Formats: sequence, C-alpha cells, structure tokens
Amino acid sequence: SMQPPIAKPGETWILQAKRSDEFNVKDATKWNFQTENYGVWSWKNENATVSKGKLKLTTKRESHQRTFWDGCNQQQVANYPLYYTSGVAKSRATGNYGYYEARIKGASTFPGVSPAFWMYSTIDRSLTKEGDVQYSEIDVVELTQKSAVRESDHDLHNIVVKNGKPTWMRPGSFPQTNHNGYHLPFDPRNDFHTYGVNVTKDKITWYVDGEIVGEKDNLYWHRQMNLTLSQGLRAPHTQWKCNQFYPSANKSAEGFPTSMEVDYVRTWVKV
Ligand SMILES: [Cl-]
Ligand SMILES: [Cl-]
Ligand SMILES: [Cl-]
Ligand SMILES: [Cl-]
Ligand SMILES: [Cl-]
Ligand SMILES: [Cl-]
Ligand SMILES: [Cl-]
Repeated sequence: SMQPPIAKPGETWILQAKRSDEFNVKDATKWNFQTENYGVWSWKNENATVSKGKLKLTTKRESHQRTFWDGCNQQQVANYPLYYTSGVAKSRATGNYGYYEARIKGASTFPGVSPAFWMYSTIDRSLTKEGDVQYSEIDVVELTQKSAVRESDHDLHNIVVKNGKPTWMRPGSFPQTNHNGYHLPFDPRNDFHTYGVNVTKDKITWYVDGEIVGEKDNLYWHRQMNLTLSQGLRAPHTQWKCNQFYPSANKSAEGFPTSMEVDYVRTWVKV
C-alpha cells in the first residue's frame, strides 16, 4: 500500500516491484551490479554491497586496464590503463512513466565522485527518421559534480534526429530543455535525503526532500529506460572532451575508498 509523496487525495499508485528495493539484501535477480563499462572507471560487482538496510556503491583507487573508446580519435584502445573502479546497480526491468524516488547519502569525498540516481535506454541507431529519439536518459540527481558541494544537477540527455542527423543533446549544450541546476539547502553528504522525479508523457518534474527543483517538457524521454544507481568519477580525476571522460594525471588514493549509500529506491506507476 506504500504510496508516493506526490500522491494527491483520492489517487492510487502501484509500486513497481522490479524497480523498487529497500536494500535489505543484494538482489542480483533484480539488479545488474556490473553493467557495461564507460567513462574512465570500470564497474565491479564487489563495489556494490548491501549492509544494514543500505546499498553502498563504492569508488576505489584501483589500477587496471580494459578496452577504452577514445572518441577524440575515433578508435578503440586495447589495454587502456584506468585508475578507479566503482559501483552500480542497474535494474534489469525497464520503464518510463511513473514516480521514482531514492533516499541517498552522498560520498564524503569531494571533489572527485558523483553519486547518481538516473535511468537510461539502449541506443537504437536504426531509428533514423526526422524527430526519432535513439536514446533517452533521465537523471533524477547527480550529486557533487560541480564546483560547490551543494550544487546538484537534475538533468536530461538524449539523441534525437535533427535535419536527418542523430544529434546529442546534453544539459550543458541545451540547458533550457536538458538542465536543472539546484543549490541544495543542505550538504548532500550529511545524512540521507530523498531525490525523486515524476515522469509523464508530457512532463518531467524533479524533487529533493519534497521540494520541486526542476521541470521540463518530456520531449525526448519516452523510451524504455533502466533505473540506475551508480557513482561516477569526476575532476580532479577526469577530463572531459569529445563528449566523454578521459583520465587526468591525478590518481591520488587520498579520499578513497568513498561510497554513496542508498537506503531505498521506490518506483510507482499511477492508476
Ligand atoms: Cl551503515
Ligand atoms: Cl554531458
Ligand atoms: Cl552531464
Ligand atoms: Cl548510515
Ligand atoms: Cl505544467
Ligand atoms: Cl509551469
Ligand atoms: Cl564516503
């Protein structure tokens, strides 16, 4: 009977079991704890742990190598050295419309990592018609990835066909449609806070501790997306160019390991 906080009097919402978890146990049937790699780190199942009611996604200083896509040079690079590994929990089930919420505590270290609660689809390059959306990504929240620790991002990413060309749209390039910046009234690294988003075919509304911190028209986010909790690497350990991250020369172990904690994630679909 558990209902979402945005439920209005007289409404009924249904919890989506496959995209909801109170994290009493590490459920590998529901979550993929070692998804495809990207960025300048690698996911490791061991970096995702569940203890005392919370999911802990840890970023560790851990040298390793893996094939790396060097977008700037449009080439795959074998045995590419990386310096950090991290944790992820990606729902195997997909969806779009509904209310999503996660109770999260950010990592203590800053700057360097970004706790994230988001959802993304697969990229379908077969959709080439004008206006076709090949990729949809809704970021409920991306913490501590800006200059000040209290600045949070509630963004959108997508690929849409414009003038017959698949076009990438990111918060930085198309802020009016893809970016919601917010100055948190608290340090996200202190205690748990609730981050949510209500997705409908027409609107996307973001929430932080019950307050609306963002709203956009749902222009390109109707694709099936996997609900994800993950912690990414950021400056001073990264550089950003050619639409992707690259490692920086700062591979300090100080401040690591560091982890974000998720008390729970709840997803509902309105009746
Ligand atoms: Cl704990
Ligand atoms: Cl971006
Ligand atoms: Cl971004
Ligand atoms: Cl705790
Ligand atoms: Cl409205
Ligand atoms: Cl409005
Ligand atoms: Cl931490």
